Amino acid sequence: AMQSTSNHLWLLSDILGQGATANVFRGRHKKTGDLFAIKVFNNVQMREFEVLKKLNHKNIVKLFAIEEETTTRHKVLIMEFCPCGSLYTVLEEPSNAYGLPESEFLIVLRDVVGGMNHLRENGIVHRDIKPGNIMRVIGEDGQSVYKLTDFGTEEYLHPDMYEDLWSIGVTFYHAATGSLPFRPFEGPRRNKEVMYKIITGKPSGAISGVQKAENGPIDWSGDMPVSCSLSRGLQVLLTPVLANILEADQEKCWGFDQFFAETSDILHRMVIHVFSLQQMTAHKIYIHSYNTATIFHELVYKQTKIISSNQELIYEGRRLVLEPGRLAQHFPKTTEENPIFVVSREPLNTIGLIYEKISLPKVHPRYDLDGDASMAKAITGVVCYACRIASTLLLYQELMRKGIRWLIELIKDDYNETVHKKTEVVITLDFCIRNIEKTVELGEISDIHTKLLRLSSSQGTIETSLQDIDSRLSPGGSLADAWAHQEGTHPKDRNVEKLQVLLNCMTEIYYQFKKDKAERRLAYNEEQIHKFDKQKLYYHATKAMTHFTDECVKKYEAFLNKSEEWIRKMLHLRKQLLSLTNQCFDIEEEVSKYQEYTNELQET
Ligand SMILES: Nc1nc2oc3ccc(C4CCC(F)(F)CC4)cc3c(=O)c2cc1C(=O)O
Repeated sequence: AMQSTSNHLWLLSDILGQGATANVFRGRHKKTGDLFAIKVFNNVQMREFEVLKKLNHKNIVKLFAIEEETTTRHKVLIMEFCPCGSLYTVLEEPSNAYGLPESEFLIVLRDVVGGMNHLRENGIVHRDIKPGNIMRVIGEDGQSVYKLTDFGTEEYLHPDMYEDLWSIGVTFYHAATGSLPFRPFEGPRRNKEVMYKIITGKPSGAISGVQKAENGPIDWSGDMPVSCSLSRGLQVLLTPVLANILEADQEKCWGFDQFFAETSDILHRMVIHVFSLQQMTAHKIYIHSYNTATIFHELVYKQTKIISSNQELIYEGRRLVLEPGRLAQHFPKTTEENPIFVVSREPLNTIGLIYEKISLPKVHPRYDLDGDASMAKAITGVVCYACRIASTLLLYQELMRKGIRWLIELIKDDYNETVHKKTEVVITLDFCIRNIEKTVELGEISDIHTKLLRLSSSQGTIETSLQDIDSRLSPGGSLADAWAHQEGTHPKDRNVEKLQVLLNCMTEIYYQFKKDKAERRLAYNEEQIHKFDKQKLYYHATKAMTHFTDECVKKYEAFLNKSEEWIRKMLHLRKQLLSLTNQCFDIEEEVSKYQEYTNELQET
């Protein structure tokens, strides 16, 4: 049994969304077979609907046609089908439990801004903008395309409306943290009066408010949480956009013009991957393609506290000199796995990766379909976070090995250039100390030898202290990079995939418990499968956390502690080689004062 139209038909079982106004079924066309989103209302229109047909934009669900159902003669809207679901469906997946991927987050902000801007050009106010109103379609290139459609909700209401840019800030915060900005203890339900008190608390610059105890305080914060998977350079640019659109004061609200301007400023910036080799931290510099390298070094300082003049950059196994006027679009293309390593002559503290240390929540024995579903969602998102951090720690070590194996070659290049200047001074020394012996009033020559022999003696001390450094940059010479290959984790250990196997099992059990919650009750047979897999959900999470801490973190902290020592020994050798090379330049000119002095007397 199902309803039909002159051109479309849909099964009642293939129901998509169920709302107060209407329900949307997944239907097909009678003549083509193409899938459409059919909207059948349960219960002026002929004009406001045809004006929504001509609305053609990439970030707007196309309203194809308006037809009348056969049996009930109900107005039916034929809308574009979005097989991936809504943004809320995307945020329900455990991989996005603590925030969307950074690239996926930029697609959301681009489509949402690009969609409402087209709606403002036509003059349509959305009133309610939530992840449920933002559909997801896969584009012809494989990247997601987000669209608006339903043009509210309790959690996304303005404080004055609780009694337009507000719900947009709550959506972006939810998409970036994987959680809501203003959450009471027992959730926005019976603590609804607390939720209103949280919004009327208007801390202006702060964007979050977590009541971690029943009827307790409200933990405010102006920055994003540590679990946020966005880069630190993106949080710096995203925080002021939200804080200025999350306060009830229309006097202090931004409006769409300043909002669209500052958001367009973020999307027009290219990414330059920079890995602080001495701090063992990866960064992303959001810089416009027309900015100079001077502003680039400014952003590197604001993210690493490294002075611009001391920033020495490495790329693809060679040094990199950035001209202060070289535009950012002419920089070499960088990835997360091939960045621009930054090193400095000043000593830098070795920090590593900073992440939120979360433990497994306890599993309850109560057979509750809703409880087991909400429990399986949180515990699977925790393993996704630990699986995310594990791959980030592996990347940090692999980036560390390349940056160290490169930096030793860059130092061996500085050593070989010192040898070139040494051979220039040795050749000049010999051809001037012996050209005097050939010609050889006594004080004018004896003073030279007491000075030439002092040069050849101090020049030789450079040679001995140089071949010592050549012995230090040799294999096993108290500075080899062999320990990096024998300390932390490696892709050969396959630790990220060992955690990803247990993650898929936990996600399948989660998706099954998500189906088991839709069914109001289960049969005795299906009930014990739900209980048996609920116990396997704990054994999988316990096996993952054990392998994560007792292998991934221990090897990482052993590699990090070994890295902090090798950095000191490397900074010490760089100061010696620099002094020894400066001791070759000042004596290169000291032999320039004597090569022309007495060797060229005056006589007619
Ligand atoms: N045009 C629209 N297309 C829509 O396609 C959809 C396609 C698939 C799904 C499922 C959602 C939850 C799940 F079952 F677990 C996995 C897939 C939902 C929708 C949907 O909700 C929708 C709404 C509209 C609208 O305009 O409201």
